[PDB]
Amino acid sequence: NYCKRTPLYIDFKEIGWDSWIIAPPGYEAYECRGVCNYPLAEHLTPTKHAIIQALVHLKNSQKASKACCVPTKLEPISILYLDKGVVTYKFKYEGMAVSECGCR
Amino acid sequence: NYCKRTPLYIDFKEIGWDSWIIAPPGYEAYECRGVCNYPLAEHLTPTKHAIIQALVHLKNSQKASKACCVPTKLEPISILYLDKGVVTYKFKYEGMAVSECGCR
Amino acid sequence: PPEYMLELYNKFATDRTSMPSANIIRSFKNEDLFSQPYPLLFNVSIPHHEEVIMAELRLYTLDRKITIFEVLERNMLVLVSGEIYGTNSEWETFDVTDAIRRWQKSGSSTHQLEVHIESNKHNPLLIVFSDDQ
Amino acid sequence: VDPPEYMLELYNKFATDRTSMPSANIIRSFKNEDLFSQPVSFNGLRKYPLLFNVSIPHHEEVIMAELRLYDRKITIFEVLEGERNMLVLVSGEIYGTNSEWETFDVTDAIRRWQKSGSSTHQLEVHIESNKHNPLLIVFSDDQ
Ligand SMILES: *[C@@H]1O[C@H](CO)[C@@H](O)[C@H](O)[C@H]1NC(C)=O
Ligand SMILES: *[C@@H]1O[C@H](CO)[C@@H](O)[C@H](O)[C@H]1NC(C)=O
Repeated sequence: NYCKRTPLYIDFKEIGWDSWIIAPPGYEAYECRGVCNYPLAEHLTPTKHAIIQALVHLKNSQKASKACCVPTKLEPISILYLDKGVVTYKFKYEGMAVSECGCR
Repeated sequence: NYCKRTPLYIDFKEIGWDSWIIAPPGYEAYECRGVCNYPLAEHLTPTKHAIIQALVHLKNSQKASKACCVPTKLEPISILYLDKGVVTYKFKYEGMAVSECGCR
Repeated sequence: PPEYMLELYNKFATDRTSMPSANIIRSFKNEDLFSQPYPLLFNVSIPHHEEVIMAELRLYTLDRKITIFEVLERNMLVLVSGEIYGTNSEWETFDVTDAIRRWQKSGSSTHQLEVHIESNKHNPLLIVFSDDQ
Repeated sequence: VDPPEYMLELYNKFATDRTSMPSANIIRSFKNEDLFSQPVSFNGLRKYPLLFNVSIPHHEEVIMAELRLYDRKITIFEVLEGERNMLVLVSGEIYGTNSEWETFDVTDAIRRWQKSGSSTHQLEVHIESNKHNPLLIVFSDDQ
């Protein structure tokens, strides 16, 4: 359906990142799934360019692609890991979880 | 091929925006076309979430979609237009043209 | 499409050596053209969060002193008054920034002025330069 | 035990108790690398050396730095290199009742090491009348 945030759990052993990440074993990162057809609702915080590109695609679908449903705001998580051999802990490891999706 | 900026001229009469936009009649807005397969090059400014989402999709597909090629930085253009009936001119009407693409 | 606003777009699109002092430039028209000498009337409306940088009143003249008042009801309030030159003068601008700034603070959006001279698509218009914060 | 139990305890402290957060965004634990030296102990005074492979990026605002050790007065030196030069980093006092781990403020010395090159630094601990390895903690923000 529409562009919205959907659940998505990432286990660090599945992607091989457990080699340098001590804790946690995983976290809920979510993802943005959906379509961005004109008109774009304002809750998706659509940019001016995303509005026009979606409008040009509505008339001529081969002149321009359609706006994509991507994360627009990311949240950090606490991570204990090994950085170059030193045990490092970041309380806010930025860019890990999705909090807001939107059309861009 | 890779995620990159492709040309795109937008004529305001084609999309019906010539009703309120006085000048210009159009402009080059560009767009972002391409794919974001792991690994994501650093010139695409990939977020940590875009890196992991592309990595989990590389190993286990259908668990997560692929990172999308969207504009990451937008530029303004000078626009003379009608705002609620008054002749308005903005030297920087923000968010109109693409300057940098990337994976998100 | 006033010639001034069109000429302002073409000025800053070709001469990239300079840019406007403000981001937003609005030009309000005079709606009292059914008169002969003369009064003026403007339908000004500007958001309150915008900082009015400057306001210019553009008049068309065919060395004397010109005074500009704000009608109130006659408790006339002087806004600006200078001695213009008559050497084939065409368009003359006068700073009415402070008058617009208190007009920006609520009040009736409709305003009426009057220009006095001392002993046609040239309809005068009022231009407001404002920044958006 | 590859992750020190302190760094593991820090993670569990702030994950369970979300009413508090670290004073800095980035916390590093530098282990001592001199595990073969024996403390010399005259009757009334004990001294032993330490080593640390410290490397803090120059674009980080170092907030705090604690040296974790263990009526006694402790003095912590830094040997800069007879021509050896011993600089007192902190002269603190402790209590004698089941103190277990005692912390010492060596933040000034760490900011000094950040402005200079990433090198190995050698310390000495003076006290007067495996898993317990002293470790140096460095708090810093990503400015
Ligand atoms: C420890 O310091 C040495 C130089 O004395 C350096 O080569 C090495 O990279 C450091 N340790 C680690 C884990 O990087
Ligand atoms: C002129 O001002 C009035 C308020 O007195 C307003 O209702 C009207 O919409 C304005 N004119 C235009 C063209 O907007």
